[PDB]
Amino acid sequence: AYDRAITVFSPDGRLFQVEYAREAVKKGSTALGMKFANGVLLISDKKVRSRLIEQNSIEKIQLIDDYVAAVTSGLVADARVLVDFARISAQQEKVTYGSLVNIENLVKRVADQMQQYTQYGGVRPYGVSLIFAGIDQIGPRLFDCDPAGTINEYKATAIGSGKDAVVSFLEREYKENLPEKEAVTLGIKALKSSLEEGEELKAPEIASITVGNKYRIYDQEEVKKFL
Amino acid sequence: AYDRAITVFSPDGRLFQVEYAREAVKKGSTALGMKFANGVLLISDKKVRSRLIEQNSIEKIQLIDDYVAAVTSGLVADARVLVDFARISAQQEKVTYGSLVNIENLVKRVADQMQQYTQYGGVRPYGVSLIFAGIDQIGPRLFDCDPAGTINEYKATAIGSGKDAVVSFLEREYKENLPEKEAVTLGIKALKSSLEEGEELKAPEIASITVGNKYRIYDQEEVKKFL
Amino acid sequence: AYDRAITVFSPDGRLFQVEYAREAVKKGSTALGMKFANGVLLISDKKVRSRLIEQNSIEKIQLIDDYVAAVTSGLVADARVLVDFARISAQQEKVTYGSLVNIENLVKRVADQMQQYTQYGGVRPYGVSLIFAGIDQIGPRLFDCDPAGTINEYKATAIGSGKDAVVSFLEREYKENLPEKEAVTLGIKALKSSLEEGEELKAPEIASITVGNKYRIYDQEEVKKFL
Amino acid sequence: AYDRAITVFSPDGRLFQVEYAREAVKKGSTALGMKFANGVLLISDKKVRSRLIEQNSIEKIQLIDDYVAAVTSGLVADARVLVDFARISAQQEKVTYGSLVNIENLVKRVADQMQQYTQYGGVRPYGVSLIFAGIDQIGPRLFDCDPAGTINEYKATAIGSGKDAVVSFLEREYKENLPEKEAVTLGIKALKSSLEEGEELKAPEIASITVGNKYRIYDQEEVKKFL
Amino acid sequence: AYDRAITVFSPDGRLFQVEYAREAVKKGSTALGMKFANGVLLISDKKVRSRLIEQNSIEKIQLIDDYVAAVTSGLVADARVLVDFARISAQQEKVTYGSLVNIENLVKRVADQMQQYTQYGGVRPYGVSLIFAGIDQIGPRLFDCDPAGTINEYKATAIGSGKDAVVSFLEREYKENLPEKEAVTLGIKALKSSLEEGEELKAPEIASITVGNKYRIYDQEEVKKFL
Amino acid sequence: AYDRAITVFSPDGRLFQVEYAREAVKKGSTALGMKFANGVLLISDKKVRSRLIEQNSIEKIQLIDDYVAAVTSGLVADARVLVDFARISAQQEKVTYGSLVNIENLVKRVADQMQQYTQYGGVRPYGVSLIFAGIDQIGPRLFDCDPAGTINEYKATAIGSGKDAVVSFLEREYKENLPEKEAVTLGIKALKSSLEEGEELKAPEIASITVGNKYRIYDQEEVKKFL
Amino acid sequence: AYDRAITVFSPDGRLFQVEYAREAVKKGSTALGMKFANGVLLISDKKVRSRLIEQNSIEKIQLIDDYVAAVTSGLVADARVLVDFARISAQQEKVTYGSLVNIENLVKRVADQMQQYTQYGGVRPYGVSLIFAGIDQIGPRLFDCDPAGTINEYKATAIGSGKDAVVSFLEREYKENLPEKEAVTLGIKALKSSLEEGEELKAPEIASITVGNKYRIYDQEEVKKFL
Amino acid sequence: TTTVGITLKDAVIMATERRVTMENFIMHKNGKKLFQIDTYTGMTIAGLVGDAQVLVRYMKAELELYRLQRRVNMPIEAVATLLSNMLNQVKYMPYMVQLLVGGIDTAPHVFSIDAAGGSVEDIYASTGSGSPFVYGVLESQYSEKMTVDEGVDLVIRAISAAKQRDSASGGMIDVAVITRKDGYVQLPTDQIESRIRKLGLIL
Amino acid sequence: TTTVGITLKDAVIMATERRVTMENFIMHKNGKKLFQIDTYTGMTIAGLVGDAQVLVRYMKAELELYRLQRRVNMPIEAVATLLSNMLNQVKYMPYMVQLLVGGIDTAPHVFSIDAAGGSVEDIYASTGSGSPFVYGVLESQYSEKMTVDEGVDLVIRAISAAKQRDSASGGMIDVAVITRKDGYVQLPTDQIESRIRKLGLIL
Repeated sequence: AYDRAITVFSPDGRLFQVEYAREAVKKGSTALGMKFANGVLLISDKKVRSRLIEQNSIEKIQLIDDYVAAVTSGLVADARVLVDFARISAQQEKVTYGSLVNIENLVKRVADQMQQYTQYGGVRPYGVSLIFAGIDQIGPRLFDCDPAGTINEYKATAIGSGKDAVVSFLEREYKENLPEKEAVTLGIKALKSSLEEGEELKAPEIASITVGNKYRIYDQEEVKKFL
Repeated sequence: AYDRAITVFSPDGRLFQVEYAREAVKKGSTALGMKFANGVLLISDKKVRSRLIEQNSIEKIQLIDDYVAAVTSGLVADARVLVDFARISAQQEKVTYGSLVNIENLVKRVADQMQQYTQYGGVRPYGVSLIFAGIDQIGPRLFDCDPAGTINEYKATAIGSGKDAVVSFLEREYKENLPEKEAVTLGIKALKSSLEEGEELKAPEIASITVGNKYRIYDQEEVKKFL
Repeated sequence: AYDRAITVFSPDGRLFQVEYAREAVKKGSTALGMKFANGVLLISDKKVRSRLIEQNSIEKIQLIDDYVAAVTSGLVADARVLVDFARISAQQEKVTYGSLVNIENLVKRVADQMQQYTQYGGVRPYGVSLIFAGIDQIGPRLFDCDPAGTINEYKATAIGSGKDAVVSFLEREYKENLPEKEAVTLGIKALKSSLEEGEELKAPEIASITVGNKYRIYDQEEVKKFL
Repeated sequence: AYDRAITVFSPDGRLFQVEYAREAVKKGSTALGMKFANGVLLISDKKVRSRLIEQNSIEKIQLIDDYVAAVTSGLVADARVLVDFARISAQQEKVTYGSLVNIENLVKRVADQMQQYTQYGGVRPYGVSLIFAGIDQIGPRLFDCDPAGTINEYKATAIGSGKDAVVSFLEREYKENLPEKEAVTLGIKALKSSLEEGEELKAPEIASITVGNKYRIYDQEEVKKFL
Repeated sequence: AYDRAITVFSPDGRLFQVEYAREAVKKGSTALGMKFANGVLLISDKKVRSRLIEQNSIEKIQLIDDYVAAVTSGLVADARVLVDFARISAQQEKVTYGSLVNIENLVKRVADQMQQYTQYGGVRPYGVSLIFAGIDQIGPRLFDCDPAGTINEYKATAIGSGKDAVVSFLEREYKENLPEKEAVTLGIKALKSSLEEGEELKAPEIASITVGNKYRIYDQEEVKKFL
Repeated sequence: AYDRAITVFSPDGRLFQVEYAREAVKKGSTALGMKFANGVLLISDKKVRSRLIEQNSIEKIQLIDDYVAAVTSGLVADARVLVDFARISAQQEKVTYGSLVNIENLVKRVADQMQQYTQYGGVRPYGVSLIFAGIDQIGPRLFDCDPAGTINEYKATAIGSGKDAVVSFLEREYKENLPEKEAVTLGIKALKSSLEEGEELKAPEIASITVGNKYRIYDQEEVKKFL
Repeated sequence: AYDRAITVFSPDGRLFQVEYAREAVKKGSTALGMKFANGVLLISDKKVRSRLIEQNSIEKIQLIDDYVAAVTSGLVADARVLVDFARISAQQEKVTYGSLVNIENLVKRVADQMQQYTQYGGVRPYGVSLIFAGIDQIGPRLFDCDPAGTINEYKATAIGSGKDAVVSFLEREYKENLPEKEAVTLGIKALKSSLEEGEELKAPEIASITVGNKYRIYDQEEVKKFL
Repeated sequence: TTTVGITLKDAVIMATERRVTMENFIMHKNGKKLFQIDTYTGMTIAGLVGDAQVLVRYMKAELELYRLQRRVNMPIEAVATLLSNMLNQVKYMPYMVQLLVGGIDTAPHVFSIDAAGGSVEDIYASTGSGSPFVYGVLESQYSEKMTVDEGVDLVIRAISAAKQRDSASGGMIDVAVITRKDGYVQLPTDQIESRIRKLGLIL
Repeated sequence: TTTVGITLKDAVIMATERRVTMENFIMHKNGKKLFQIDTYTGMTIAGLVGDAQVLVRYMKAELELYRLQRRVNMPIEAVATLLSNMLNQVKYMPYMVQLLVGGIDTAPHVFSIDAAGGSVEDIYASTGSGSPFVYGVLESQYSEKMTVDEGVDLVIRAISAAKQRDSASGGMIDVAVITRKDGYVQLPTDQIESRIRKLGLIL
């Protein structure tokens, strides 16, 4: 009887509505990423859909800069509004400081925006989690921003329906500073071990950066190698 | 007990109210479109009504520019308010950039507008889906904007009550770069295979563009050829 | 349990509150109109009331210009507020463009106004339908604007409690370009065939325009001819 | 279950809350008026109360100008706020046009004010009806403004608990252009035939205007003549 | 089920919430006043309380000017906020017109303020009634302002728990133009006949004005005379 | 069913939500004060808590000026917000009039602030009562401001859980103009007779002013004398 | 039935919604601090999590200045928004007074911010408690700010799930002015005696200041000494 | 114009002249520049007529609201501080007025407030165009040991010298002595004519 | 006008003159330009009278609210920074005032704040029209090794030279020495007359 408003706590002190937005994230497809020896990558599962769909607009990974990128999971409408806000806040940070100096308060802009809607009535939260990754003045970054707004810097994570299984794998297998290829294949094995029995891993979009370089997205045949 | 407000999620994490606006779209008549060798078209089913109605104002297809056009399905009141907002946003984009440079953020204006109402209480969403199509600096475009706001670039789609059957047909029959006539007849067969048994396909409005040309709507006797 | 708020859809995806405003229209008396050879007319049934009432203020037909006019059905309070907004919007259109150039966006002003109240909570819709008719730069116009805001250009229509029976008659009897008198008598027969058995058609107000002329309302003895 | 909000229609399409404000009018005492040969009058029943009350402040009839006057029935608080708004709107009308040119849009100001509160939530309507009467550039005027806002020009009416019986009498007895005295005595008979058995008509306040003259209120002994 | 909001009428057409504020007035102690030969007085019952209370701040009678004064009954919080608003409005009237010219629209300021809160949701009315009394350009004034805002000019009244019994006494005993002393003793007898059996009338605060003079409050031993 | 909103009266005309804020005051510890021969004091019971607590911040008595001071009882959050508003209001009074001339409208500001929240929905009242005390241009002052806002000038009072027993004692024992020491010991006996059996009065904070002097708080060993 | 809104008191006069935010604090991990001979420290328990997490962003202790620091417990989203507001208010205090002169009204800014949301509907409180600690012009400070906003200056405290057990230990063991090392080991024993049986205290973050020095955080191997 | 306010032992005496111009062109031979602002204090007027009358209405309003709410008269430093705050809250659309409030609360005071809101006590003050003449005669003849009659004679001699030497000053002098015992009393015009005929200042 | 503020070993001495003009026309022979702004710091006034008094009221207000909330006196750099922020938040409708705050918190300070809000410490400062004369005598005679009596004698000699050489300066000098031990104490006028008669600055 308390899980109807965003502004009401429970006898334990729980915000169920925020947790239900977190459950809305859980119905999205798995997407992971980690940092390595000079740079970070991102991997995103895609169960291949309608060939009528232009493949340019089903990419869960999106470039918020030449030097920051992210991936979502959850509601597709809120997902796109969020990656839009990430882009616009990147441009505002870049115009007030000359450059995107640190990725951290780009994600703070996004995080405070997502947090505010978990507090006021007449508004629902965003049912999307976002994983940011890039290179700044400091180096490789990797965050995740959840519906409540909570951000945390990681060395590896996932989001989506697999997230527990992927972070369970990486929790006992990941070793830092892998050269890019070895890192990617570890992350592919991580993504593999989150599916159910009988499911074959289709082709996932994967993209990376190294320190001093720009972005690149591995095209489907460079992806096809690690199947 | 959660499908009463636009701002409440569910134990799965579902926004039922948004889904019921999507159900309100489903009660509208089928309208499809695809791109081809230098251009895009749109096809819209119309079960022919009262001859007292001036045919000029039952056209589901509407010109938002000489170089962008769209078609709706759902609530007719919200439908007209939406095609109005599409026109006004086309004019604002055209006055700030000198020309409608790319169709994408015209549809972003419309998409952000439709998304915002799926988030704040005291407002209901639009019960309409829109399919945009035209030529830009890039070339043939084809989008669909749903009640939640979600836009996707396609090579072929439908909306309305048939949508699943038409995308099911085009999902196994559509081949790109058809010369305009062959494309239209494929889309007519697509529209045919979405009706129920006994129903005869009446005359549907169909319109197209090619690269470097303006709009034209096939009049009823050029339409009458492909029956 | 969903027909209590203006902002909640149903498991089919229906807006019942809007439909109940449309039901409130249905309790008003029948009023019809059609265009003909150079011009349009309007006919409005009036069950004759108290002779204490000054007849100047029970006219369902109202002049919004010398060259646009309309008729209502539904709530009399909302009806008068609406014909006021139609007049004020006609004056605003006339001051920004020098003349009421086309009737269509006068009715767009009225339609957007009536639509907006079908979307925001804390506001109820207008329970009135309006039939506009006049001469513009294009020629004879004839619209109907319903509670949801939906406008459609017709060649003949009705509103009110008879509307289905009158449009049923006109749907099988109306032929365009009748000379004014023959048109009026067809519309009188249309209005006659919507009453119930035993009811005698009293004297209805009828008015018309021809291209290049102003308005005139047939007085009661010119009306008395076609009884 | 629908008669709780001002903004909800019913399966018939009824606004019960507005109808209950109209029921609140019905609990007020009867007040009538009519126009005659060059002028209009007003009659108002008063069941004589506490002699401690200064008679100056129980007058249901109130001068909104030297040349417009009115009478109320319903809630006494809303009644006084309404006659205040009528006075202030008369002054605003008189300052923007040099004079109260027509009584009609004084009553339009009052009517639009009373109508607006029958539409927005968080506001209740006025539970008062008002009968305006005066001389303008046109001549004798006589209106009634109800809780929903609906105004109508009459030649005779009443409001209050008797209203049906008085308009029933006047509907079969009133003849226009009576010389003032004969008109008043007809209206007194009208007011008489609305009481219940055993009730003796006490002294009612009655006031009138003729064309070119100002207001006057018949004092109690000029009233005492027609008992 | 309708007496929960300030903005909902009943099947009779009653505003119960306003009537319950009027019931909140009824819980306050009796206070009366009347005008006489050149001036007005006020009498207020006080069941004598804690001798720790400074007697300066339990006076139900309060000076709103040297030439207007009043007395309350009901909620003490709302009562004090109201006598504050009466004082501030007296000062605003005095600064815009040079002097408090007539007491009537001081009480109109207070009345419109108290009325407004009987109309908007999210606000409760004032549970206080006020009796104003003083000398103006016209002479002796005596009003009562109730929770709904309704003001009436009297020659004698009361408010509070006794109000019916006191106005019942004055309704059959009061004779105007009594010399001040005789008036006071009549009002004391009025106040006496409203108590219950066994209750002894303690010392009530009483104050008066005559035309051309200022205020004075009878001190406790001038009061003690009429016991 | 009426004690859920701050804006709803009851069939008696009671504001229960205000009364429940008054009940929230009753859960706070007892604090008393009285005026005497040239000055006022305040006494406040404190059941001695954690020695980890800096004693500087558990003082229920607080200096709002060198010449006004107060003590609270109720919610500690609202209590501190209130003593902050008292301080800021003292500073505003002191800057607009050069000095805190009279304590009374410092307490009027606090009173009006606390009253306003007992009237509007979407706001709860303050669950705190405050006892002000000091020296002004007039002399010794002593007020109490309750949740509804009601202020009263006293010669002695208490607030908190004992309040009835302490005012019961002072109601039959207090004699004015005691020399400071004798007054304090009377107030200590008052505070003693409000505890329950077995409870030993610990050390209470006590502070005073005399006319022409500033504040002082008796330290714990000057307090320890009167045990 | 009263624990659903932030603005409703109870038959005792309790604000349950505030208490449930206080319960939401109780689900966070224990964090303590105390002052000593020239300075203050803070200790915070951390059950060691995923080695994929960058340890820089799981620190419950956060530097709000070089000379003020704090630690949270409760909702992680609200926790971060709060430490952000503490930082921004420290900067505003530092720019208006040249330096953070006293820690107390930094915590007043944070406290008033947290209190305000316990009073207005449509907003929920913060489910976080904060412990501030630093050096000012006065010396070692140590506060705790709870969800209702209540601040208190201590010499030792905790927050979180252990809080009662830790303050129970410190309530019978803490002695002031310990040299830093001895103080830390006392606080470690305090933190140890709050766990459950079988749980081994992992490595907790601990940080301190002395008068005239800046901040330092003991790194994990200086922490590892006191295990 | 010329106003004067003199504080002596247990009384404070204020007087103005009565001539309003409003043009060059002396237009009103009988104005009103001395106002009773509360039961024990008054205010004089030496600036723009409209702004000054609005200031008098606001100060009568706030001091009567004060006496009604708190049931005690406002102190003289408090009313002059309030008047300074009012004149200084709007100084870039300012009131072109020179004020002089005087009264008695526990000691007789007279304060002088300029158009920017600077209030400062003095034992005698004066505002107006004919101010330096009354400052000359007050500097030469004023004594703090005077009685009320010697004070009001000094005041009449002062305003008479200002009327003789200044164009904007003129008309019949109205004088009002405010003391604690008798309250604010304004001398009748026949008594002021008697003092002028006694002092030999009539021609 | 002339004000002065001198910092020595364990005390800070401030003094003003007392003459207000407000016109050319010296109008008030006994003003008040030296204000006790908190229990251990004071403020002098050398600008527009109304704006300056409003600044004094606001600073008394904020520093008393400070001492009440935090139970410690505000530092001198903190009050001068607050005063600078107030004077610089509104500089295109500015306060035409030259301020000089001085006091002791752990060391004696005197700061000088202009009309645009620029605060800067100095060991001795002065504001006003007669400021360069007291800067001359302070530059020639000031020593940081002085006692409180030699400091207040230097201050009186300074303001006396400014009164002798400046028209807007004059009246009786009021001096207030603020030290940590005795707090803010203002010297009585008989003691200041005694110092003037001792130093030979009376005529």
